Amino acid sequence: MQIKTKGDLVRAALRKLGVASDATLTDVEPQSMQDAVDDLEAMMAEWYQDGKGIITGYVFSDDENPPAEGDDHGLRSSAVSAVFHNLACRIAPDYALEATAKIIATAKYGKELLYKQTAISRAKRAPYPSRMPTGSGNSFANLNEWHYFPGE
Amino acid sequence: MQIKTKGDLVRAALRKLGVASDATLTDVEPQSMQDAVDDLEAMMAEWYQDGKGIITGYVFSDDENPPAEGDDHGLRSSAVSAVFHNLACRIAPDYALEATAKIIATAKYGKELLYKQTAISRAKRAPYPSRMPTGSGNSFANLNEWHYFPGE
Amino acid sequence: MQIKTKGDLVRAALRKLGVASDATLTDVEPQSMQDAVDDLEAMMAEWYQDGKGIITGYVFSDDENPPAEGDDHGLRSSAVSAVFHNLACRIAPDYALEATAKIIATAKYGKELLYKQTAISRAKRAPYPSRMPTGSGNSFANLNEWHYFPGE
Amino acid sequence: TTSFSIPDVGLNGIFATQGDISTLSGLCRIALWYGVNATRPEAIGVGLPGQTA
Amino acid sequence: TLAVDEIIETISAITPMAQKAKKYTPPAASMQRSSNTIWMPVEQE
Repeated sequence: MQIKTKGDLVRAALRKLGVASDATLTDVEPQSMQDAVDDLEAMMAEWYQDGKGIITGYVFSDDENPPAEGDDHGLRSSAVSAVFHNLACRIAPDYALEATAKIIATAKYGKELLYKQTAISRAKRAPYPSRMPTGSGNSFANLNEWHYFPGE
Repeated sequence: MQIKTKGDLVRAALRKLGVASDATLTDVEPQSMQDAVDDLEAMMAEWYQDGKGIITGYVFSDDENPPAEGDDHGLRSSAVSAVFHNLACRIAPDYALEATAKIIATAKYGKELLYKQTAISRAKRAPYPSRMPTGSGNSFANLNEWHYFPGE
Repeated sequence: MQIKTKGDLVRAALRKLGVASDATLTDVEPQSMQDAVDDLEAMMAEWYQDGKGIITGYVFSDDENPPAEGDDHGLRSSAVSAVFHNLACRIAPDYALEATAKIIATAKYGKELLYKQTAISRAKRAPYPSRMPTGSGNSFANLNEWHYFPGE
Repeated sequence: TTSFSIPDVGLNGIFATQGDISTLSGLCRIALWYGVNATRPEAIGVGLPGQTA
Repeated sequence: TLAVDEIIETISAITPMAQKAKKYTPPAASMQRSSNTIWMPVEQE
């Protein structure tokens, strides 16, 4: 993938928004790039609710390494489009812009696809209640089989 | 098919958008191809969710090969229209454009046709539960001494 | 029929769109003609899902013979109208156009009429289950000892 | 497993069936162990007609 | 298809030599240790 850093995500988002791209004649300043990377970090921390939200493999930059930009985002190949579309939607108000309908729809679809597999994994059925019996079918086999279910 | 590379897919999408075609005397700007190829790769990675999404035979370029443009996409002949229509819809916001209603409808129809066969294949019925008897009429089960189904 | 080639289908679609015909003083370039032929090929490949889609007798040109335009389409005389109406609908966005209501309605009607006979053919009822008895009324089946239907 | 008594020849073998549940299949096998011995080769003979040149 | 309940019999073999051959069953427990072989004496001269 050609997108491998937080700045690559930011540049893709700006290209989607039409603010700045490679073919452009006027570009945005590095302070604005850093602000966009900061907004990306804020959105990622909001999504990954300390491990109880959307899992993507995003790696949060530490203060010791000076530029947050330049770090590999760590996302899988299937998450990049959703990430930078949502970032473009979030940073559109910065440049007096509003993201278009196609961008909004793609961002919604990308976030849903991001959480689909985690939802499948988290959809688990609880164990048996602590007061249920194991049944007499589970008594002749495993002669020391429990009479009641543990629970918890 | 005469659309055999990511470049042909990108050029078809641009022409559908009316950005760089022959019906209008506009040549493909070199930067209008790299960004479109990036968008196509991102969309394909998003669709083919590491094997659990839409299977299309698309071949993802690796970091070793320098030019992403120029590779055979590997798609079947029945997927090209959907691919380039969706690509045009995705890359329309770059030029402050908006894909027309016909292009959007064709994209929807093509995506549905793309997933139709995969849906047919994945519409599989689960095996019998572990607690069913096989019945007394199951000659094979009686021969193999299986009074109950194995499940799993 | 007067329309016997892919180029003829493309020219008919263009005339229906009102862009280029045999009476106009301006014409479309051969590159546009060839690429419209490419679009028609992509459409037909999408429709005919490798044998599981809309069967029309369309013949896909091979790369060994260079000019795809100039190849007999192979369609029956009743499929030409639907084919070129849908082609006009799909290649209208190339010229910053939108197919008119009459063209849209004719394309829909033609596609439905194209698939009518295939749908009638494919509306087949499943054989008897392997768990149903043939019944005693079938004396020959009872004597040949075919007490239960074969199935499959 | 059960026995498997061949008629004509007065021999006995085994007949066994097994079932694999992972693949929902089965196997069948009819085994027979024996050995033909010639205790007196000086008594057995062979007639060879038309052994000219 | 309703395969008729008749069978076209094709082959009919006969085994006279195996029927006339005398059949011997030595003790299995001893043969296992003796490696499936057993010795028999020969008429003395």
